[PDB]
Amino acid sequence: ASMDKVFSGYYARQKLLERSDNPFSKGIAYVEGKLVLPSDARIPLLDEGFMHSDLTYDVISVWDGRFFRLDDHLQRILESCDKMRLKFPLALSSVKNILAEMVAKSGIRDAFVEVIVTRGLTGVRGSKPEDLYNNNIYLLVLPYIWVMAPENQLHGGEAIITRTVRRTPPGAFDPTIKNLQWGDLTKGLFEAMDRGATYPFLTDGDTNLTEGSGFNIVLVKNGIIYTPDRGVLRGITRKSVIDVARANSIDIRLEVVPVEQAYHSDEIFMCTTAGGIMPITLLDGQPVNDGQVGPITKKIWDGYWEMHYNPAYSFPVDYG
Amino acid sequence: ASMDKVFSGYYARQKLLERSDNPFSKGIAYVEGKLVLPSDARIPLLDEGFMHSDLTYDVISVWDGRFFRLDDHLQRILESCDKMRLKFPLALSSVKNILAEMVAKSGIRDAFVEVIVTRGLTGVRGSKPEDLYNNNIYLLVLPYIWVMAPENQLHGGEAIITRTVRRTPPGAFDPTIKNLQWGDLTKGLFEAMDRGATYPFLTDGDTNLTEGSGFNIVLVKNGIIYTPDRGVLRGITRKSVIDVARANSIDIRLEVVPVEQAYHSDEIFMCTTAGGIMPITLLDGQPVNDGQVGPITKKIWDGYWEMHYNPAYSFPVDYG
Ligand SMILES: Cc1ncc(COP(=O)(O)O)c(CNc2cccc(C(=O)O)c2)c1O
Ligand SMILES: Cc1ncc(COP(=O)(O)O)c(CNc2cccc(C(=O)O)c2)c1O
Ligand code: NA
Repeated sequence: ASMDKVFSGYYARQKLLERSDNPFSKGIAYVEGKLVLPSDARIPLLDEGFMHSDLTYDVISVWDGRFFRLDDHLQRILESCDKMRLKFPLALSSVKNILAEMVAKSGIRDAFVEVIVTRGLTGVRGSKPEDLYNNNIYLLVLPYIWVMAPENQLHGGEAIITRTVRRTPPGAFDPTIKNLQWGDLTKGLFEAMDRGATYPFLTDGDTNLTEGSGFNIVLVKNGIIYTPDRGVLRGITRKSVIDVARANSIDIRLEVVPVEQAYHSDEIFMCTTAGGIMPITLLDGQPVNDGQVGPITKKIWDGYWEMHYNPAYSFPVDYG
Repeated sequence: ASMDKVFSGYYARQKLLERSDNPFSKGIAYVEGKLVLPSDARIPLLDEGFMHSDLTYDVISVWDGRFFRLDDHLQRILESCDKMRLKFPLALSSVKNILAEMVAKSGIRDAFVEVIVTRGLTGVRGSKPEDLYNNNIYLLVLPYIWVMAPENQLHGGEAIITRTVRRTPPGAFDPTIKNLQWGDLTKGLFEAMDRGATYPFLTDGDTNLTEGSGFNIVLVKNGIIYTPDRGVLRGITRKSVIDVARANSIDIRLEVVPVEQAYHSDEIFMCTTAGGIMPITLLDGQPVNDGQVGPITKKIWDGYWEMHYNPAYSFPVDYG
């Protein structure tokens, strides 16, 4: 729509949500068949999701009461489960119905929605017959989380190329399997803090860019968009960027992206479900190009948010 | 020490434990200052130890009523906490007393003891360092767990050098920080199963051996012991192996160990807190040397178990 419009709508819905007396206005979780407040939600200590981070997950947004690309996210987590040798425990029809019920019960119009699938009590129940405790699922709905707050998207944020950490390589863990084994990404966040920046861009250690702590990385040079094609999550936001680029006849290249290229970029942005299209205007303490949010970034930002109202990519939740 | 002495004592103590009606005879945990049955124990869904596996841990054994090298393990977890910017949340003297008291209450004489320290309820992303020191602790005591059961230790087990996975590199996560981000190790276990073996030995992808799924790797060739010096946990069992080798004037080399050397070894064993000294007599489906448990492995095994009764390395729990 326009930075102003998208954000003003959000802030108006937030004012209403903050005045709600519904206890679920702060969020709602599904654990062991029960709906509970997130602060009250408790998972088994012996769950392998905790004991060995033996899990996959996914995160979907609701924006202005409309789920965005829920089907794409659920297909991705099904693929993640297959790669992990996990069985996704709920039929997709029913997980969609339960999530929509949870969102409706909360009254939250702008939501962060997390789905976690773990290997359950497989470790402690080895001797036991195969049953429902071999794969566990947890669902969480919270007010929308911003990796870059709206006010900061206006002028862009500050990134570093990490030098104390590199991305877990695919031979150690396939990064197309969304996962919570964030040891590298967490370290990256601390390195950024130490260096006076916010957003860590991790390399593969072999001179190319990968991704960061909750986002994919996109470079813009001479009217062409570039984003890494290996070593990263195949982001649904990135998928949407590709859709917008193609609709605008902007060439977009999924390929290996050398670290060097970031230092000459015309524009840089990050992309994620938790915040959308997030400009980067400082890199390693120096301006990206002129230090301004660039025109291609703005076109992608606008097209991205317009997609949230397109019925091919979204549907409205029934708040009753 | 003596294979049949050590194991016969264990089986006798087990028979007695299995007769008990003490509620905690199957284990006991300590969660939010409260004691809890392991199957009842719960952690907050929002704990960052779950949400981003943002934690370190350690595992200690009790053998025949005696804690083994508890001080070394607690020193290691303090070091791990320092490296992760976690503040270990209880005095070390309190944790030692609580763990001994848990063991006493359970009546378990041969125990697996786990200590987990997580980031807590506030995640690193978007936070200031000063808001990240309210860190959580979880303690767990279970009947002793065997990475290799006693009957199998008599003849040795079956390993593979993994080809579908390699160890998370130190640049992605420091392997001297004991952690539960087991994506590689878990995959290794599946690879071993697929290939008809049990124990995965992960390389660093750069042609050297690292460690496996809960153990360090030790090779023996021409009377000399070899074990990797980087890319791995500095195991307390490995430290005990070095103590026993020195006491026996057996040369031990901590150095880079090429994958190739495993194929020519006179003997191979794994070492871990959960089972001790565990011979490997088949590698990639072929015998290790003559396929028998070797004489140096046996000398290490004997000395290891002897250390469990040495007051320099152990102390008795007071069961009342
Ligand atoms: C490593 C990584 N890479 C890329 C993305 C972007 O993927 P999507 O475009 O499909 O969302 C992510 C997204 N991961 C994610 C999404 C939303 C919130 C948070 C959080 O840490 O608060 C993390 C991620 O964690
Ligand atoms: C990766 C790794 N490397 C080496 C060791 C051996 O370290 P110690 O000699 O200090 O124990 C470990 C040990 N880790 C460990 C120990 C006991 C049980 C389990 C389990 O998850 O069942 C894991 C480990 O997990
Ligand atoms: Na389940």
